[PDB]
Amino acid sequence: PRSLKKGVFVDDHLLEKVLELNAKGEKRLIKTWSRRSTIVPEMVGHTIAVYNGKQHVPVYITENMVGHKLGEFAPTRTYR
Amino acid sequence: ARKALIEKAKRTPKFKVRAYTRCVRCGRARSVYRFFGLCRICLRELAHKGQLPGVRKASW
Amino acid sequence: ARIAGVEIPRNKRVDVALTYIYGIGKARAKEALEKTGINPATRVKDLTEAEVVRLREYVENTWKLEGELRAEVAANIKRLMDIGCYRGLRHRRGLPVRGQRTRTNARTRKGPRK
Amino acid sequence: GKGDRRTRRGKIWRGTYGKYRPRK
Amino acid sequence: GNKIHPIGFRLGITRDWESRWYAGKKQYRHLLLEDQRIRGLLEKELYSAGLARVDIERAADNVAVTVHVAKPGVVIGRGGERIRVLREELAKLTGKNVALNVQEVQNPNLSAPLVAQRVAEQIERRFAVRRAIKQAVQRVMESGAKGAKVIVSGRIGGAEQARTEWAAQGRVPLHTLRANIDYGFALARTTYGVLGVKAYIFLGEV
Amino acid sequence: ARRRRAEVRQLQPDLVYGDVLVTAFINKIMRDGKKNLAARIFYDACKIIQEKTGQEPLKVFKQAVENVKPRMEVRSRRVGGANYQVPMEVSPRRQQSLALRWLVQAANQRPERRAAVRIAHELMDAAEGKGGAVKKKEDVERMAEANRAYAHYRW
Amino acid sequence: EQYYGTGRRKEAVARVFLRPGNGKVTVNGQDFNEYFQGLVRAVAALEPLRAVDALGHFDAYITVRGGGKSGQIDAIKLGIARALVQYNPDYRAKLKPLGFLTRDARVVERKKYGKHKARRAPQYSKR
Amino acid sequence: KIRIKLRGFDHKTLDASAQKIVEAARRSGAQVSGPIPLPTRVRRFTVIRGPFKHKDSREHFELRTHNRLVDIINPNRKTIEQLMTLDLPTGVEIEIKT
RNA sequence: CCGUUAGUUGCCAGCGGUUCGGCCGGGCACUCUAACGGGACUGCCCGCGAAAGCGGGAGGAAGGAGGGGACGACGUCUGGUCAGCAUGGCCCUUACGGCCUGGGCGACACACGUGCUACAAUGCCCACUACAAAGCGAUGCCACCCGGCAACGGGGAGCUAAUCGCAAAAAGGUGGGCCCAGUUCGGAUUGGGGUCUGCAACCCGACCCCAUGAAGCCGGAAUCGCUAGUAAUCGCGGAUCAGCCAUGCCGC
Repeated sequence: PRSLKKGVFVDDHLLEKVLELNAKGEKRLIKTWSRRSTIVPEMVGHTIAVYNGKQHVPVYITENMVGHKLGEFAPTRTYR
Repeated sequence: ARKALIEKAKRTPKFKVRAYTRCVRCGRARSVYRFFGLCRICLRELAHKGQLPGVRKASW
Repeated sequence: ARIAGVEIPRNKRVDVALTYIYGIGKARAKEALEKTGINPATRVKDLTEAEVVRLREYVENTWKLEGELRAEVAANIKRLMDIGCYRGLRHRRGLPVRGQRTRTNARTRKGPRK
Repeated sequence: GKGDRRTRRGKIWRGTYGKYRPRK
Repeated sequence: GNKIHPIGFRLGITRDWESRWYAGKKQYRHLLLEDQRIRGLLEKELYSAGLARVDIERAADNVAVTVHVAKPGVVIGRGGERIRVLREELAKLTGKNVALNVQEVQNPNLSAPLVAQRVAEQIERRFAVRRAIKQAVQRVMESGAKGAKVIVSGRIGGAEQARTEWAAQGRVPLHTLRANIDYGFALARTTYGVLGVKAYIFLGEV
Repeated sequence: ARRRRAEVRQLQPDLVYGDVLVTAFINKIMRDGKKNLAARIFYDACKIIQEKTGQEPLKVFKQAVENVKPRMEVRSRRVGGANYQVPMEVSPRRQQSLALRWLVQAANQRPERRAAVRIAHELMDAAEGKGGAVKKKEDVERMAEANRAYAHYRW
Repeated sequence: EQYYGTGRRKEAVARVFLRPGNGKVTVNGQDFNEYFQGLVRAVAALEPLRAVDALGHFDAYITVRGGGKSGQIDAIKLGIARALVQYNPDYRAKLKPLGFLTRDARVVERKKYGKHKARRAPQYSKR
Repeated sequence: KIRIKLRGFDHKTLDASAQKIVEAARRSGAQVSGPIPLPTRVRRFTVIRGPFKHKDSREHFELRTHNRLVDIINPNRKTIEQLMTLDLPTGVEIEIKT
């Protein structure tokens, strides 16, 4: 767990922030933007704002679901 | 006359992801191939005139 | 030959056998017919245990499929369905996970016309 | 069919070789 | 509401590629690009002596540039001043200067475009536009021609309600792809907006 | 045809029997063009002929033909405030073309699991007097004509 | 001692060349029904031989290829015939009838404003 | 031995070019090597004629390259000036190699 | 349809070398190919006819205006044309205008539109076999061998582009698997592997492979396309293009 990918790739755009900041711990949601990522390792258990198109909902990630193409962790429509 | 967007050339791809195609004549970034770099129209029409080198009408 | 889900292969080669089992058939019959080592030409009606046991055995730990296919399919689909992921999102309702577009055309999962 | 994707018809259409047609 | 372009009608027949040159892949485009910067700032500054056409030729790195008018005076300038700020300024758009090639024609009656810019501007000044095409045509073919077929479109020099008008003398088979003819249209200043004009003089052909 | 017949285009005989009937028929078997497999089944079937039945393919083709080719049938006329069902002499040209098709089709109907099998099956049965195709024929036939009184109306 | 006959049509080129010999045919390589695999197509490049008989006294060499099997086969046929032209340049009542005359002029013409099959305009619906 | 390519637009430019070069360099080279054409290459393009929505108003035309590969044998000095400075067309260009 | 010019493509119609792939030389006529003019003007023989011209026949590359292209005349429709460009006027402005971070125009109980693939054995499955075509490829098509269940990853050669990179054209051919079930069909959707343009690809991508494999066994009242190389069917490329939902459009 979570590696799999290594290092916890995040398309730099989200990787740079993920790293080092992972130092003083968290503070949560860092309103992510290029979810083109393939979330990974350390990304296990944190909060970031997933641009659902017009909003920055706050997402919290967990173990076995961390590393996967960022996008699909924040919905983007609204039917029924 | 869409002046405010004649930024297409400052390129600043700033992540290749943005610099975008276009028609040199009638702007229109819609259908703007290359060798011509025109809107199917600015294009085809000025061609029509013909002051657009050699290229000639089709037949067959 | 009685294997896992009693997927007995009739007048068909080995490959044509497994394909008759859970998550088997195309692509699956090839791998099975290769290991078990048998002429895909065989009609399947005399698979001597002496040879069936060989492929039948190794076809347990690393193969399932059978009363296990759901595992990697049920367990692997339980995670994404528990996290704010996306892979399971498309399934968070009844549309098409793979694609697709929604709104119009997608009864394949949604259900029947309404 | 062309959507069988995997085998024959499949790659025939995909325009893809691979596990069902060497690159020649 | 269709009918093909009076030049396309011409192509490999009567009249061809004003800007005469070649190039090929990865370059012809921009090549012509600068060409329009040309013809544009061109006709722009010198619509002055009522130019009439521009043939920018390229058989090599230079850019011919034989533009045509029938107004030589203000054209070359009292002595040759004009052709100076002109051909010089040239470099400004892509260097590779060119010999400022001045071509004047023989009679603005064979010159449909020109006559159009004409009766057009007239309508600017504000007056009997139907008369305008009637006679304009009249003479335009008259002083030798094989037909003057003219038309004017949009905002009939008046009426809140726009309209069309036309008239012709002789022959003008715009059809017969091979008709060798001269076609022109003029912009339409009048505060009506855009109310375009067109006229076609048949240039024999037999 | 806006006024002119617009002729019955002619086919170059068989590439296995130098025969017009052959060719037309194989086209009928045919599909997607596949002149190949078309003529193919044509043949394998012929194999049924020679094999399953001593008697020759020539004679069987011909007999089946004589059997399925129609004769007298009906269409109606909307001439007098009405359309009555009137019969007429089912012209040769057609008789052929369609008793032809017909056959091919009913053949399609047949059982077996192999096309040559079908062709055989029917063609033979037809030549004889036993089957879907030609039987359907008799049907169109006698069926047609019931509207006898109407016939005298002329088609 | 030599008679050339060219036959081509619809982008398939079958250049047939015959010379005193027997009954062999080099289809730019192999022989007749060798190249015309189970092809009832074989018989196509020999009718111009049936013309005035004998399919065993002449050596058959052909440069044929292009479009594909059939087209090229037939092309081959008309060609052989022309070879016949060369040989007996006084064969009307044989080379014309079951004879020949020009290519064919009938190749999948063109698609234009859509409808692909140059006729196949998109079908309607239900209004 | 010299190879050449005059790739042109006009179907008279390649003519004036190959003509002057093969006939004039016919008092110099090996008399030249016939302006071998080349399957004039074609590039087609179609576009909507009725501006905006009209999957039917279009039509098309094309741009292409006609090719003339003149060529002269026997690098016999003199040749270099029966073409290299005795040329006359305009719608192509002097491509020389060996 | 034919001769005219010419031959780095193509001939050998006649060899010689043959490394026998047309590899080398050689021959320009034949197939090739741009280019040139000639080729039914109802002109001639037979019908009919005051006439135009249709009808019969030979000649042949073919008429019956050769099959295929472009050409759509006068107006209709106040049709379409806000954001194609142009435009008269109108409104507008710390903003109905500018840039940026995300969403979104791909939200669904539903209806209709145009196409995809499908129920199969005159087929599917596998292996081996036999041939276009008009286009396309520079910082690009991408040679063979190395990593290769696979997507792809590398070395890496070519051209400089009728000779070099794209390309494996498929249905056709021969045997082989299956013998008619929801099947090897079908491949949804959810079963897996990877390839890749792109940062990033949740939403909002293409692909290979792993598991899963649903509906359907030609579809109501009804409604469509198409005079012959055409109908049908099978394929190749093309601009938009670092990836692309292209099953759409175009050309063959």
